[PDB]
Amino acid sequence: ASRILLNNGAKMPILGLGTWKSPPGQVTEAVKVAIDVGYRHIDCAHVYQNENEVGVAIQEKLREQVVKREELFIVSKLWCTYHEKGLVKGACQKTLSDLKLDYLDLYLIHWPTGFKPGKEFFPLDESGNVVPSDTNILDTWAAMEELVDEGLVKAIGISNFNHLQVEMILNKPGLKYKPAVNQIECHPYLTQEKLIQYCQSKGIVVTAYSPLGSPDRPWAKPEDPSLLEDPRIKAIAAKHNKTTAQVLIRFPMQRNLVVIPKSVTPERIAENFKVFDFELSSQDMTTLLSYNRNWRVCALLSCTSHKDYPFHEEF
Ligand SMILES: NC(=O)c1ccc[n+]([C@@H]2O[C@H](COP(=O)([O-])OP(=O)(O)OC[C@H]3O[C@@H](n4cnc5c(N)ncnc54)[C@H](OP(=O)(O)O)[C@@H]3O)[C@@H](O)[C@H]2O)c1
Ligand SMILES: CC1=C(CC(=O)O)c2cc(F)ccc2/C1=C\c1ccc([S@@](C)=O)cc1
Repeated sequence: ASRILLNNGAKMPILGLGTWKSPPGQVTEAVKVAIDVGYRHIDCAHVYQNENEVGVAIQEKLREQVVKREELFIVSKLWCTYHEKGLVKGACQKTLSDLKLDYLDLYLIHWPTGFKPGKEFFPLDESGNVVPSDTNILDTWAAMEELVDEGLVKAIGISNFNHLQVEMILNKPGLKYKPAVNQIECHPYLTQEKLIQYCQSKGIVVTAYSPLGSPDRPWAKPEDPSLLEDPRIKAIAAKHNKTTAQVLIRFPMQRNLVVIPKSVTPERIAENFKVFDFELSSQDMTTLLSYNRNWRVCALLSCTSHKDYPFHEEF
C-alpha cells in the first residue's frame, strides 16, 4: 500500500529518499538510481547545500520520461534564517530554482526556531548560542499559506514541532491550511508514541526521519549506540530473511508513518526499497517499540535557549 492520503487531498509515497549529507558529487546518481528502482518521493532541504544536484537528477529523469512530474512527490524545507514573513517566498523560490521545479509537493518549516537572517545558516554570538529572530510560528505559518495560494507548493507542513507548537498552529486565528505533515526523528530508540498519537489524532501525517539512527551524522561519538548493529533487531531481521535496515524501514511504515532513509550507495538505495514483500507481526512491532530510550540524535543543542526550542517539552 504505497501512498498515504494527506489532509490536503494529495497522496504521499510512504517511502522516500533522504538527502542530508549526500555529497553533491554523489547525490545526482543517488536520486537517479532511486527513481529507477521505484522511489517517487525525495526529501530535500536548502540547508543541505545539494538541491541543485538533486534537481539535475529529477530533471534528467523527467526528460528521459522515466517518470512524469505528477508521479513525483518532492519535499523541501524553509531554513531557520528565512522565517520572516517577507523572506519565505524568496526562500521557496530559491529551492524551486535549484530543484528545477515549478512547484513543490510539500514545503516544511524545517524547525520552529527562527534565526537572524543573513548568509550564515547558524549565526552565532559569544556564548555558543544561536542569534534568534523575532519571528513567531503563527506569522511564518501565514507566509507558508500564501505559497499555497500562489501555486508554489501543494501542501505545507512542519518539522521538529512539539505537540504544543502543533497546537499553536491548529489554534491560529484565521487558519487557512492545516499542516499536512510533521516530520520528526523516529526510530526504535526514540519511538515518539505521544507525539505520533497527537498528530495522527489531528489528521496530520508523521514522517520519520533518521530511521536508521543517522550513523553518518557528523557529531556521532564512538560510544553512541547503533541501531544497525543492535543484535535484537538483527534477530528480527534474520527471522524474516531481511536486513536490519529493511526492518528499520518497515517498522515506521506499519505505524502509518512515512519514512525517508538516506543513502548514496546504489545497492543500499535498492535494498531499502525492497520492504513491501514482508510484514512484521504485532508482537514484533511491540517488541521494537520496547527498545525506546528517548535517545535523540538531532537535538539542536546550539539552540536550547531559543524561545521556540522544541525539546524541553515532554512531547
Ligand atoms: N527535518 C529534519 O530536521 C531532518 C533531520 C534529520 C534527517 N532528516 C531527513 O531524513 C533523512 C534520513 O535521516 P539521516 O540522513 O539522518 O539518516 P538515516 O537515513 O537514519 O541513516 C543514513 C545512514 O545510513 C546508511 N545506510 C543507508 N542504508 C543503509 C543500509 N541498507 N545498510 C547500511 N547502512 C545504510 C547511509 O550510508 P550511505 O549513504 O553511505 O549508503 C548513511 O550513513 C535525511 O537524509 C533527511 O532527508 C530530516
Ligand atoms: C540536526 C541537523 C541537521 C539535520 C537535518 O535537517 O536533516 C542539519 C543539516 C544540515 F545540513 C546542517 C546542520 C544540521 C543540524 C544540526 C546542527 C549542525 C551544526 C550546528 S553548528 C551551529 O554548531 C548546529 C546544528
